[PDB]
Amino acid sequence: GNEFEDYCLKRELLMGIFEMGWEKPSPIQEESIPIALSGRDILARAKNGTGKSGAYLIPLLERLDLKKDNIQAMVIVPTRELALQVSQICIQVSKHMGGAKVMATTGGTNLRDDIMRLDDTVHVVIATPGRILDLIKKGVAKVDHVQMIVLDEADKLLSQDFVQIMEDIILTLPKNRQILLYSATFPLSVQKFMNSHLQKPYEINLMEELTLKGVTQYYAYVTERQKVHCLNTLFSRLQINQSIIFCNSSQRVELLAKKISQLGYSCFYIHAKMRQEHRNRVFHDFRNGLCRNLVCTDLFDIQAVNVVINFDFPKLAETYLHRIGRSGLGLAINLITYDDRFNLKSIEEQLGTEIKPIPS
Amino acid sequence: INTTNIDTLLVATDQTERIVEPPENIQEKIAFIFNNLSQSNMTQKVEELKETVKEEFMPWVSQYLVMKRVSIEPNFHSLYSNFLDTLKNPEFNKMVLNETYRNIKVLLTSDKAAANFSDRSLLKNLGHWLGMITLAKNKPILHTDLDVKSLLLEAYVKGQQELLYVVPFVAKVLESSIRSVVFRPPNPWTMAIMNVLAELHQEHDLKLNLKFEIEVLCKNLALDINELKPGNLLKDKDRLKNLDE
Amino acid sequence: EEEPEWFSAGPTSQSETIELTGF
Repeated sequence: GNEFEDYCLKRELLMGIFEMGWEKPSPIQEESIPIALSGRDILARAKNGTGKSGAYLIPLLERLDLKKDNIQAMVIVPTRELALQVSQICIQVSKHMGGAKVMATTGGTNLRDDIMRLDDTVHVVIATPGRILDLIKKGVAKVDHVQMIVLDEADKLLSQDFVQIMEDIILTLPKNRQILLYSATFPLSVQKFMNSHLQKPYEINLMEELTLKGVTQYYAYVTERQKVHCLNTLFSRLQINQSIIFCNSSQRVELLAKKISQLGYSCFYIHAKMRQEHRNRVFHDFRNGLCRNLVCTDLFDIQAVNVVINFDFPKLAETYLHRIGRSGLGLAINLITYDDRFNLKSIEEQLGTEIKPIPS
Repeated sequence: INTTNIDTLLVATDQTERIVEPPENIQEKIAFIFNNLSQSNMTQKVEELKETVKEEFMPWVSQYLVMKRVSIEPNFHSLYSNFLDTLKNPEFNKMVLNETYRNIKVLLTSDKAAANFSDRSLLKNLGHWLGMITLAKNKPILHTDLDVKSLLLEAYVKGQQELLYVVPFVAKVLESSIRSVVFRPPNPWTMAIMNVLAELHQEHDLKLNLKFEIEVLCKNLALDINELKPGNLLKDKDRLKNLDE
Repeated sequence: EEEPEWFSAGPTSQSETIELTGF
């Protein structure tokens, strides 16, 4: 059916799903889980950032036999950040299963230490392509019991520099391995890989788009000189759990952040003219609730964020959509100078939406 | 030998999610209408198609229009575009747009070694059409539908044969930006794409006819190619380091 | 380029509040 209980998972795994607060299957979960449970390969078109993990980790965990100390399932991802995210979700979902071991290994984890780690039981490996192939070829990661492999964001896994690495990985695995493949896009390389390796895959085309539905949108006619005063008013009236305040330049981000800080606001800031590692650190602290508001440029999923402020109104309708759209939040407020008035109506039309005058 | 061969698109369709095929006679009336469409009878042909084609045959009509007409009849792109404007059916418009994207990607992701002679043209034509029914009508080309800038970066990496297909395609799409109140220079979306083309243009070994494409496009967009601001997006990307995650 | 009007000629207190209108 369409309830988690319908999939007849182990009670331990369902308890894991319950404790995640996952009440009803998402559409990608509804489409992926019963087919993957049967053993069929999957070919899925889903956007990046879509909650694919929640779909494929469940049948992966259901497939495990914890009476065996062997690696039995692998998830291959193109970035260190996705590896961390997926392994965390996997560790939480499986926390009732009694002895299930999940390990993440990337170019960003220490190779010596990871090798020592693989001396002990590991059932599930989450990894970047380069690191896991290196580990398999060194004999450290033994993969003759792997019965399932997931490829997440397969287009990035199968780009020019990586296609052979992925091919080599696949050739070390039991020929009958179940494959679950997820991708936003389907270049020739992914098409080739598909044809060679996937076996009559179940096809899923679940492309959730960014939408404005459910987002209340307002604008306020303001001069540039008045913008912080207007911000003062907003943050003295709304209930803000967390907010994101977008500006159109790195210079404006810093100046604003430093200004409102001096005025007693809680904020971090992030923009283009910073080291990436610094950027990641700040964003991670914002997510963990160490400030209330993030001031930033366009660089982009944080549940606590209930208000987005466009302190500078964007030039492009697509930028606007990325700033306040959601896949499937609360309030968006636009500060509009005279010179923004054209883009306001234009972006409104392009996106087929409504941005109402703010209530007094 | 055949300038209008669309077999590449037809074979790809025989593997798309099969749709509702109208009866042969409704199929025949649709062909008649599009064969005989002109500026002088457009309003009547719109009423004709409405009184003839049931709603469930709409997907097939968008497929017929895009694959079999628009792909090989660039001289009537304005006509078919104006037909969309007269029909005023937003759902049909999205089917047409989706089908446009679908056929474009079929050609972009085809193995060029096995391409038909006509495929370069089919892609240029569909590109020209895409710009006309999006940018020229002040509607964005969303990166989640087609990532034009990335397409150029990716083609650069694959080589000259890929660039031979991709660069004229991008030029045809961008021609409509100059007729767009929203997307004409200096719109940031248009300019980012133009700055990547300028970078391409700087490549000493980029084929001359591709340098020509970019320079003609510049003139059509009233841009001084020397005032563009190419960066290092082509180089850049430490591909060796990136192998380590 | 230049330094913003709201940084230089901005408020020196959070209580400096203006009316909100889209009119």
